Amino acid sequence: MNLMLALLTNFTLATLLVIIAFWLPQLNVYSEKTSPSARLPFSMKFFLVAITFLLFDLEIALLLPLPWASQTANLNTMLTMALFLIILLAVSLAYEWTQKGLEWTE
Amino acid sequence: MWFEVLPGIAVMGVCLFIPGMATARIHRFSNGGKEKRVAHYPYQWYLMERDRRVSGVNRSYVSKGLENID
Amino acid sequence: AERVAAFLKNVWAKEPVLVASFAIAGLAVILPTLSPYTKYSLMINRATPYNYPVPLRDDGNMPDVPSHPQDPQGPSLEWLKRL
Amino acid sequence: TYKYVNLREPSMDMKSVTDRAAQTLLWTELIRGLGMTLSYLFREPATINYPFEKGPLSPRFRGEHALRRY
Amino acid sequence: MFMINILMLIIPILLAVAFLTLVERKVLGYMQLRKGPNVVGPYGLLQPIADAIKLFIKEPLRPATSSASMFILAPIMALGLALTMWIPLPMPYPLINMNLGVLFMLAMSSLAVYSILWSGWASNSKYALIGALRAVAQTISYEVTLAIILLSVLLMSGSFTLSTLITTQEQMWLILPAWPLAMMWFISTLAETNRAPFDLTEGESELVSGFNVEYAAGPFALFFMAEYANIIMMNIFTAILFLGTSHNPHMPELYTINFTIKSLLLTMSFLWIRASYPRFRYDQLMHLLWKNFLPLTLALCMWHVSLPILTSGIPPQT
Amino acid sequence: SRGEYVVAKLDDLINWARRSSLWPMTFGLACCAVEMMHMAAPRYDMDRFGVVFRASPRQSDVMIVAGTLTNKMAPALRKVYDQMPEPRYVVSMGSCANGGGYYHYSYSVVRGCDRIVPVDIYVPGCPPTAEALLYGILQLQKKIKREKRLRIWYRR
Amino acid sequence: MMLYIVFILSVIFVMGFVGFSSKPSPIYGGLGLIVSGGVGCGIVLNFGGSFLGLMVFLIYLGGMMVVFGYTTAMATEQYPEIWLSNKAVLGAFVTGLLMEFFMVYYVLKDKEVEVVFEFNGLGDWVIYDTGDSGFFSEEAMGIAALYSYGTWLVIVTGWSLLIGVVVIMEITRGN
Ligand SMILES: CCCCCCCCCCCCCCCCCC(=O)OC[C@H](COP(=O)(O)OCCN)OC(=O)CCCCCCCCCCCCCCCCC
Ligand SMILES: CCCCCCCCCCCCCCCCCC(=O)OC[C@H](COP(=O)(O)OCCN)OC(=O)CCCCCCCCCCCCCCCCC
Ligand SMILES: CCCCCCCCCCCCO[C@@H]1O[C@H](CO)[C@@H](O[C@H]2O[C@H](CO)[C@@H](O)[C@H](O)[C@H]2O)[C@H](O)[C@H]1O
Ligand code: SF4
Repeated sequence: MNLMLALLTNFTLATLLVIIAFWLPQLNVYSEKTSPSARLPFSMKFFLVAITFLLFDLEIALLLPLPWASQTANLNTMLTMALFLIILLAVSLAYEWTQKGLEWTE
Repeated sequence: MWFEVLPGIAVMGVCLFIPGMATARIHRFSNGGKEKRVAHYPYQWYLMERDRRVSGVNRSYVSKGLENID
Repeated sequence: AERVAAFLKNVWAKEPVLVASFAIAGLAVILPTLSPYTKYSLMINRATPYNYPVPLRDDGNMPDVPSHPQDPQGPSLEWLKRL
Repeated sequence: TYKYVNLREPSMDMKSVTDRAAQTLLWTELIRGLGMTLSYLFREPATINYPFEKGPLSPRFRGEHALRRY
Repeated sequence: MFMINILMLIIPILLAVAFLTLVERKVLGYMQLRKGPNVVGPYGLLQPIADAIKLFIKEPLRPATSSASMFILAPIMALGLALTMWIPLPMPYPLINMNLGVLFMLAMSSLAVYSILWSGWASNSKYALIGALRAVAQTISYEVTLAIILLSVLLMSGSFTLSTLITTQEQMWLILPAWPLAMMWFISTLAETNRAPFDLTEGESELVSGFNVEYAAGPFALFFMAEYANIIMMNIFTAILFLGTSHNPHMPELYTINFTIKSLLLTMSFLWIRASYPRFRYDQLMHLLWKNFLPLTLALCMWHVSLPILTSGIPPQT
Repeated sequence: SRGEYVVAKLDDLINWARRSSLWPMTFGLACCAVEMMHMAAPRYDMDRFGVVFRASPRQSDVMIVAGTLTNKMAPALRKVYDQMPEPRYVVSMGSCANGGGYYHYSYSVVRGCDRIVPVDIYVPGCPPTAEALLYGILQLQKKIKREKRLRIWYRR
Repeated sequence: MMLYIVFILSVIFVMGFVGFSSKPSPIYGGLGLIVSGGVGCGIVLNFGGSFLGLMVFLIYLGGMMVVFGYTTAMATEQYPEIWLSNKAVLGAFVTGLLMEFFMVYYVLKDKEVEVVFEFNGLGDWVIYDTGDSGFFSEEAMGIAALYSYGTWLVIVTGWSLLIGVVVIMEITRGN
């Protein structure tokens, strides 16, 4: 219950601050002003950094249980598979690195 | 001089100190002068529920000792 | 050799971050197989009692199973106290 | 007469290569820059308390015009 | 009683943010051989109040937003998440004692990138959106090292419970066994919060950095408060993670005093760094993450998985 | 507990906040911008008055016109002024911005920035000293202190 | 009413789904999915899946959905049509909430409805387990076992992620 109350309170206050931040200036009654999809074009590089983040982020999901995994009796198996995951994460980086997937020059 | 920066830092320090001090004091106020019980695992929660029954007042932080033995 | 030592010199001059990264990773993969205290990690994990130790029905011929927890028989944690 | 501002070839022995590796990994030259800004923090600032204090001028200063008399 | 506890956390947070703005200007001032605010209130102690009133009665900016709902959602999300990051922090006792508190903080911070994305979408400007996307790419890139570094330290702590980090450092600060991870952690927090030398949203290389360019934005104050609340929170998290304070159950206030000092000093170091260095180029800070921190962080993760096993120092699970 | 009293004290509060937190947008056009930079420099430290050095035009409350305004530049200056959120003030710094100065008779120069935007303070000099500009900024603060927006509203 | 927290959350879960399934502009479609994901995590938490719930926030919301919104901005939408300002989008949205409302009506009133499967409306709490007093989280123990029991799973999952990096670089090179 407490966590729900905390989240409700935090986002309730944030909401009130936002609306009063938008209403309080209307007290001034400032004068009227009367004076002012598709590609972006998007670079492929900015798409590829986002995708690389995602795939690296998925591999991090598999590594999060490591603190618990170290409590097992089969430590040799656990350590072998833990290093296997991190190494494949390094191999993903090495492949990206050596095919110029990490460059910003056009 | 550089020590005229301290008054603003002192205000920051007091503001950051309050949440930690408040939580500790409110916890002891609400749990009979003791630390709020930590129940991260079912076994700990199971004992806390048992204490709430054993207390006779429906509060897990009311402890019954050998006075209840007979 | 000396060709090998020269190559290690060029990377240590140009890519010290990667040299450190491969050195640290290499130790991570090698030292566990060489360490004598690795065996204790397995023993300690097996000495942690998460579950109740269900008693055995005493048929009458289990000499090495203690009848009471403080009897001499059964696995000891003397090695752990000293470690 | 002229001097070169940037024409030094770094030495390539262990002692020197490892000194540069330490700088790269341990950020030593970056830490040095922090030392300089920390030293300034403890210096008296140069700010005068205008308008109670005024920047120095000289008799030649050219300001607002005026017509004079005998 | 709990409702009092929440307000005794939220309100002081907003006051610390207010007066951090004064501390930043005075610390930056003295490192620049000047004073900073010392006229509005004694030693400038009223300057945060004058700025706050001034900003809230200022006229709202033009042009109009492209999406009203996203325009309003972004500041709510930024500030709502910023305050939420504080609820599991043990100081020494948390408001909410979570068994997975460290994971909660990772998860909530990964959601902070949405306010950047939504405010770029609601800016009604093609160039402002491109600026938001560069900021997002920076944020998520450095989230990778924060997660992996955090995982490496927890292999010495043994759980995801924030208050277990206190027990882990009862004898010694984790910065000694893990100073290489602390170095990269501290820089990642700078880059994560878009702080100098990683403050490219406030830099000179953005398509919208031109002074005469305009796009829908604001309110400025609410976004600013959210950002500075995260600066303090990250430095509080950094202290707990690497500079653990001893906790005496009978004198919790001593923990809080010592813990507050360490957080303040770390926060002041953010100001120290902003005064000392030039700004990274966008491609150079990407290179710093992907080609320096990440290879070394993966290697140190391998090391910290192996080290407890080979030394027989695996921490407890509970 | 009259409405005149409350309106009077509320005016003082908002006036205090606005003058105590003046964020300038410096339009550094020519030489006068150098003296403006010496007003931010350590000796005078404009930031100590609450006047932040470099503020974006989106959050600025005052535009300082520091230099010659040419015809080719006049449209861009008016555009920045129109985009400033209110309340907004203009300080004209130096002879060129005040009335054309040395270049008053040029075919390419606007003869005073007050042909383009309304000006609140005129700072004379070529250039005004950093202290002269600071004097002018403090003069603007007192002009803001004298404002009576809420008193006038109450008597409408 | 707090005793039906799971059911109430699952109603919001469906409403969010009707949100993005009526397919408004992709910008608001992502918003419906983000809310559904957050509610989805909430349902999993109330069954004792704390780690699983937080994975949704960290990986599904903080990872996958961030990338969706990133891609939407660059390649798809820059400004959206007003939500529910289109005939088909609004008609689909109204249709979904009517179906949800009637399912909720009959399940609560008759305490049971039947569509393909038989559903009981007593309350999701009635099926819970009545014995819990271990000194650990069973969910965490099962996930931790990935590295001891699940060697084969790690290999194929690890290989697929590596191949994903390779494949996506191939696809996007353009030559
Ligand atoms: C017994 C064996 C046990 C096994 C473990 C052994 C490990 C020890 C040996 C490894 C040492 C690891 C050091 C960890 C730091 C990471 C090093 C690093 O990546 O820095 C290099 C990086 C790039 O450097 P650059 O020269 O630009 O280019 C090189 C690439 N071509 O450049 C940088 O990152 C510079 C930093 C950029 C940011 C500058 C602004 C911040 C500077 C001020 C920070 C002050 C210190 C902060 C400390 C905080 C601590 C809480
Ligand atoms: C807001 C301000 C708050 C402060 C209040 C006042 C207290 C001040 C305390 C701050 C201390 C730092 C300030 C002094 C730094 C300046 C000293 C210096 O300049 O040393 C430079 C030295 C030489 O560098 P260099 O010339 O390049 O030589 C290279 C080959 N010899 O370079 C070096 O030798 C560097 C050696 C250290 C390298 C360490 C690398 C980083 C490791 C991170 C560990 C962080 C541990 C401390 C974190 C805090 C926890 C206690
Ligand atoms: C109860 C608390 C209520 C909230 C109160 C919030 C008060 C905010 C006071 C801010 C004080 C000024 O602080 C200063 O502001 C300017 C923004 O103009 C920042 O300036 C920075 O961002 C802007 C863009 O946003 C850049 O144009 C500028 O180059 C950069 O330096 C400074 O980094 C900051 O140090
Ligand atoms: S007024 Fe004088 S100093 Fe200023 S821009 Fe004109 S010529 Fe230069």
